[PDB]
Amino acid sequence: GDRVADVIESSIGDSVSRALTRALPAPTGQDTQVSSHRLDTGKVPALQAA
Amino acid sequence: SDRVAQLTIGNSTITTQEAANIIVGYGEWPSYCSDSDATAVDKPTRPDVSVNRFYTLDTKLWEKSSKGWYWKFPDVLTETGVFGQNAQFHYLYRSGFCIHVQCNASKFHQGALLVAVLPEYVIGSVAGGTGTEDTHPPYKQTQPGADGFELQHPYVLDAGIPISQLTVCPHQWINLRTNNCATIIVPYINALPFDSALNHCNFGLLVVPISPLDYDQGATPVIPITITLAPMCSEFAGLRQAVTQ
Repeated sequence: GDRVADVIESSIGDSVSRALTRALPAPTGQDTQVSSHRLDTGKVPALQAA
Repeated sequence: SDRVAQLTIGNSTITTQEAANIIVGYGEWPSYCSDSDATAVDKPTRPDVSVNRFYTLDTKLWEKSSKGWYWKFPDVLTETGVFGQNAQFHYLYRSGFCIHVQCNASKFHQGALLVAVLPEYVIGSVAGGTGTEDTHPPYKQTQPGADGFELQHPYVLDAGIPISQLTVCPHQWINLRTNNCATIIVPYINALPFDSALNHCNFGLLVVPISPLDYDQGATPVIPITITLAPMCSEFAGLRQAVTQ
């Protein structure tokens, strides 16, 4: 019998594995979409952080 | 009518009054590459009117003992105008062609020309006469340029293949009794959507006199032959600096 709050609300025993990622079907290579020029500030996909 | 024609494309126009219809290579018109057949990812360029125009390359003399000549495409244009500039600056290339051959004489001249288009026309050598030597054609023979090159053995077309069967290829005759011009429209012929314009040659153009020129003394002895051609639906891709060859 559980009566104390720290045991009632406890998270001990969670046996399921939290998965951040999922598998998606990929029978062929990915397609390429049409693109055009872009001249704006604040949105930069070239710069990263390794 | 049918004997009269006018071809206009870009900023050029060709008129004729002794035509013999127009031959469409393999029953197909030149076209652009589709999205399901393209493989490169960058956006190709389509300069349109600045490259799709008639270019006149040079003039050859027809004599009683001439054997024939051949031209390689697009080697004839790799160094002419905006088309040549684009072909030098870019890695890839794709286009068709529209060929017009001019040759006129009088009603008292006779002779016949066979104008044909043979894809992948690889030129073979005489192999040193006896045939024990492993030779390869030199540069001036494989890639003569815009000046053309003369056949040495027209009966075999310098490849060991008989000229009597050259009519299986898209072709027209220039018979002085009937016509004075020929037109063949060639789509893009290749196993690749795009190919190099400098290393690879798609086809070759053959002009061989089957019936010898003959006229009576006193008539005009100088009968020239002229080649005019226009690229169609040109594309280019893979831009970098220019390369000479």
